[PDB]
Amino acid sequence: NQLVRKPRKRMVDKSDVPALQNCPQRRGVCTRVYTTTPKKPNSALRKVCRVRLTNGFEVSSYIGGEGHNLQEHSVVLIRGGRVKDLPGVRYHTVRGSLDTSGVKDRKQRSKYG
Amino acid sequence: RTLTGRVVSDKMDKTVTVLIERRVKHPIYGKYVKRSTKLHAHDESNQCRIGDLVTIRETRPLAKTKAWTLVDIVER
Amino acid sequence: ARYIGPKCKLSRREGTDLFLKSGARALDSKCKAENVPGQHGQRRGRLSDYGLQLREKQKVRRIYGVLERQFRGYYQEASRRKGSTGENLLQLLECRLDNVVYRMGFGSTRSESRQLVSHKAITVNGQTVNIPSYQVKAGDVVAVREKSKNQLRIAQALELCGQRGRVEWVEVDLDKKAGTFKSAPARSDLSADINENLIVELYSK
Amino acid sequence: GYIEKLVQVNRVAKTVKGGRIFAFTALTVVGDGKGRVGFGRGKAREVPAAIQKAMEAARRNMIQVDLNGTTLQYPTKSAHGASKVYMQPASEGTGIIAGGAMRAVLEVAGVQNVLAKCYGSTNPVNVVYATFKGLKNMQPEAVAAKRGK
Amino acid sequence: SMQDPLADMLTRIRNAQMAEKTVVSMPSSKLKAAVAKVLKDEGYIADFQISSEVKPQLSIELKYFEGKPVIEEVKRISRPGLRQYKSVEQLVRGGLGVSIVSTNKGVMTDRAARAAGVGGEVV
Amino acid sequence: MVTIRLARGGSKKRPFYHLTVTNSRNARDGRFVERIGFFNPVATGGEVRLSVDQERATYWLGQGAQPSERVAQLLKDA
RNA sequence: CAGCAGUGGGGAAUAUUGGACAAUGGGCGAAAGCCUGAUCCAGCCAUGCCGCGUGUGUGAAGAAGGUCUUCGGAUUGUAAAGCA
RNA sequence: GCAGCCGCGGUAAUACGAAGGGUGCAAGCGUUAAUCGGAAUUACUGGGCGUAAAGCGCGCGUAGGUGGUUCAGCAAGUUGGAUG
Repeated sequence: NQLVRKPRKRMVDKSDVPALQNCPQRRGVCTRVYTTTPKKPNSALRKVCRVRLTNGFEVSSYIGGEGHNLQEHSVVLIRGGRVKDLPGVRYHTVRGSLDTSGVKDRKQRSKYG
Repeated sequence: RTLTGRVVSDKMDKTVTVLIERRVKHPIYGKYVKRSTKLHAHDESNQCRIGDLVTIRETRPLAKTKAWTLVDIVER
Repeated sequence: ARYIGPKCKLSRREGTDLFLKSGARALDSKCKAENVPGQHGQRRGRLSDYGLQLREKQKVRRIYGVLERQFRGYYQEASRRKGSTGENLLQLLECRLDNVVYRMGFGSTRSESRQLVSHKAITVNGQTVNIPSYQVKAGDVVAVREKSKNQLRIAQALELCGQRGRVEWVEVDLDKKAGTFKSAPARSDLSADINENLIVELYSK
Repeated sequence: GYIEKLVQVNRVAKTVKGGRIFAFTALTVVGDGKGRVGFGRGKAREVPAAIQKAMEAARRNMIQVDLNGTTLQYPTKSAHGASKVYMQPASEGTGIIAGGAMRAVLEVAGVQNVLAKCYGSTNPVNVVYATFKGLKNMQPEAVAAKRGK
Repeated sequence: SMQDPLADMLTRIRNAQMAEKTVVSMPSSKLKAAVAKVLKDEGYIADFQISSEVKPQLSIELKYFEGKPVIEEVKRISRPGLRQYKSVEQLVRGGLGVSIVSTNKGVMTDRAARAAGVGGEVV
Repeated sequence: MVTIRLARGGSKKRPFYHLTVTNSRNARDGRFVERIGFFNPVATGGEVRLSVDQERATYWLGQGAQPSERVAQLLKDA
């Protein structure tokens, strides 16, 4: 009777990947490439790329190589996925629309001897 | 062939307005709720009164928004 | 899809024979066997449920030669048919055409009963079936096509019919090399090393 | 009971002047596959000395479960604390489609057609009491209503 | 106000099965307090004896069926929306003593053709 | 014209027809009035070749429906 | 071209400026037929889904190459290079 | 440098990057995105509100929701069957 006069409304769940609006990947251009420091238990010098996505959105993506060359105006593809240490990043630069290099041998996303 | 309602308006010339109450079951909670229909009928003898219990059948549309007619006054 | 490669390294794992070998003998002597496959298998521990549920699915699946694409569909046609899905899983693996060429005995083991049906040597009812998944029906001939009869490893494979034990749900005329799939087995005609219901235990986790 | 079965083992602790003194707690079910089940809790400083005490206390406090023969008797519901347990019968080909702490108690009672589900709390020491009270409180023919049905 | 009288039967019964009270008296009404006849035909006997002239109070003679009572859970009533108007989709708990039914013609359970109402189980 | 014609079911190189009664203005795979029985050009043992249900084909030929030219040369198989 | 094929463009991303009216439609015709990018078909693409494909029911000859000493042992553990 | 969570890494690293050697599942295999499930985490089935979130500061009252008991009629809800 209380349920009949207003029913139970379900709560919507927002995306935790706001940019790339329901897309798997979405390319942008690197605004700035830099390093920032992890959250309190961890310590490293981890390479980020602030990218301006082609939606007009402007997010920070992670570069998960063992050394990269995204040189300050590159044309990366990003994909979803948070990096728990870096506070306020939500994306990964995929490794293979620009550069892949190294040894990796325990691969993707990699190179192929 | 027949609906049965209480007259809720008389104020139009040759037109009466009935409320037809039906108790439908709620589609998800199952409570039987009252649920209303406010039709316009045609009383050409202009003789139904506010509060009459009348019977109406369906005819061809006599005006815009008026496509039921008066059959028979049940009680008063 | 087929598993190919090393078949010595298969049988250490689960434990038994599993009949995946090369000639006229038995199980386990010339490949120095007492131990485990793995990175170091010289000390053990914890032989319990989930990893033994996954031994039990993967012991059956290396006898018969399915991959898990076909094998999970065999779980479907067990749970679709009525009653005793653990035995339904094994009757479906025993009506299989390269399995029956083994169970008739015209083939050496299943992985040369797979490769013998596939090169169009087996006929079922006067035709050619070369799918090693063709489910055979109760009362089908499973004969041999008359271009592969004088190739001697067909006949040389017929001798462990007597030495592996009689299967005793076929009959097989060795003169024309023509079997008859008499009926499907039930779960007393199958070996007891397998635990039929521990694959049903490995379904919803 | 001879088909014993451990459910959960927990490393619990206590603080003194020196620091955390530890003790292990094991919850273990003991049955016979025919309608006899107890459950037992025990504590010790070492793991197997506490499992033994959980075996020991589960061989006393056992209960005759009035089953129908490989299924439950009727769809039932029980609850101890915030843990709530629904159990029913199944037909003949089903197994134990319950899970966790209800899977052990409804294995060593010799039922194998359950279709049980637990709501509320999933803490296994109260899920075990809540399965134990559903099983202790059934009766197929021991209705005292003086009828044949 | 008091505006569900046969859930007041099933509660006066239940609270006295929860005590060890011998008799429950209550000022209840016609055929849906011959719910009490159904409940103590299929079940047991009572005297049950609706007995006055102008305050006709009925007196269930509850009895205690060896050790602990046979009413474990009763209520399951409808009053608004809480409800059974079924067409057989009605209760089957053990398939036993099933569920009092309260509608158009006669209070019964599970024997004739169909037509549900409401009540609740002996056990 | 109301017409009686064949509709393609089946698959690639394995045709299968339906003997629909349609509007002759509709598409040949949708919106029929009835289906009187099938026709199967790649039938083999156990599969019928036509099931052409001559009590409703008599109704529609009574109502003035046109067989096409193959449906006309498949009601000559009676 | 919000007909078919194809372009530039956007984008994470989605094909061939193909063949034939032979079938089943549809359109005119009295018919012959003439039309039909409907359709039936061929291209391309693991995009799905299903099936299939990579010789022996054996034997130390325990080759090397890969090792640790558990310096004998574990490791390729009823394998090959021969074959009917 | 890893990582979906717990978290790993500060000198013997089963968590990072490797030939001593293999568990998957296979013309696939992985990770992104989305969808429902597990979620009894919007609870109709099927939840809560002393202290965890949650009883309006309290009245009075309009719509509404609901309503004691008996006999009768009625037949809208209810129920059964038939037909479309």
